[PDB]
Amino acid sequence: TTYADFIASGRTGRRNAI
Amino acid sequence: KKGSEQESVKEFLAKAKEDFLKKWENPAQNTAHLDQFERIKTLGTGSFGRVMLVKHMETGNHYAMKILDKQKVVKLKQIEHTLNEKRILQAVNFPFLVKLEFSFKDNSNLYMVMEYVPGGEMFSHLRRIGRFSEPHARFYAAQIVLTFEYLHSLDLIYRDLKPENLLIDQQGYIQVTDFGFAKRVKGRTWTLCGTPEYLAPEIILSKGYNKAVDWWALGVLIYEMAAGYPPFFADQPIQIYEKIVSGKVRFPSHFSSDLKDLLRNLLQVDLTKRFGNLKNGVNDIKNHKWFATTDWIAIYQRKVEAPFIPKFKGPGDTSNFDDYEEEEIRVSINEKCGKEFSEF
Ligand SMILES: CCn1c(-c2nonc2N)nc2c(C#CC(C)(C)O)nc(OC[C@H](N)Cc3ccccc3)cc21
Repeated sequence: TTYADFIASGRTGRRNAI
Repeated sequence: KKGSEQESVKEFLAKAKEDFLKKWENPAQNTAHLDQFERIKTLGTGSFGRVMLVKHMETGNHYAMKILDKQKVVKLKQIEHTLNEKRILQAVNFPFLVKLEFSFKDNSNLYMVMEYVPGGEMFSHLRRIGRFSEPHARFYAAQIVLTFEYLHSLDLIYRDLKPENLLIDQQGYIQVTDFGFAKRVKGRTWTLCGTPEYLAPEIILSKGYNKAVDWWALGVLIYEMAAGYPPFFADQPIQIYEKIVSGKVRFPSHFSSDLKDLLRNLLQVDLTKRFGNLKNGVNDIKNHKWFATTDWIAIYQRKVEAPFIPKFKGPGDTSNFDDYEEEEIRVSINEKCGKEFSEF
């Protein structure tokens, strides 16, 4: 599932532009 | 079937520009000093500074204070952005924007003192709850649409829409924060900036962009709020950009037909076909089926009951924010970057 792929990528946390 | 409420909105936006231009022309400077505030705790961190919970000592009022290291702002090429941020913040006035209360600078740092929103970021609530229902997502979306309508009428581009930058207040309403990439732009601008997941194709293709990138980002936000994850993600940013520019989006099966249609029009790679950027402008978004139940005036007036109110534990509570290790704020004996931050 896509949601599972999203969890698997360590980019679920707060994302900073800079 | 009455549209004299659009005549009133036109008149509202005309008054809003008049007030903006007065403050834009004659901005505020050094409205406070660092010794008037009690530093309590770090609320957030960044590459060129940090945000702190603070207490105005004479009054007792809690505020957020963004502290920017001038040397690091110069190093990371954010000088113009920092100047944009302050000048825009001091000139704007809208229900769903965080207010700048004070600004000042010293030898080492720039300081912006602003409204504290203890409810914390939408991001944390979304990640915990998993995803929001469509009515819940629509409630927040409606506030962002009205905020972009206001900002765009003043020729401002926001360029950093994401759950991280939307705070939830005591009434459950949005407070848009982080004006770091906000810019006043008539016509085009060229800076590559923002968060990969939320970048419009124009920005990635390095071609020159306008207000329309905000409406693209709204699509990404509405998708992520309703799905629990964003439409374009991958292990690394470069793979995210490939997906963004491809013109391919997959929707969860639970997304309504109306939601899918709105998002197809917002996540339109061709900018001449993107909702918000057509001849009817924002009204294409406002008149869409998905917003059929939205009372736009009631939302602006804050008369709609919020679907979610965060747990209130006092005006100085920070339980909705992560914890950060605490470094002392050192002000140098020598003035740093005096010329670069002269108009701050
Ligand atoms: C801690 C969450 N937070 C709050 C806030 N939380 O509760 N009440 C609030 N107002 N305000 C924030 C602002 C802002 C702003 C203005 C001045 C209004 O544009 N910027 C953030 O981040 C900026 C940047 N993305 C990373 C950063 C951070 C620090 C240095 C350098 C870079 C975070 C913010």
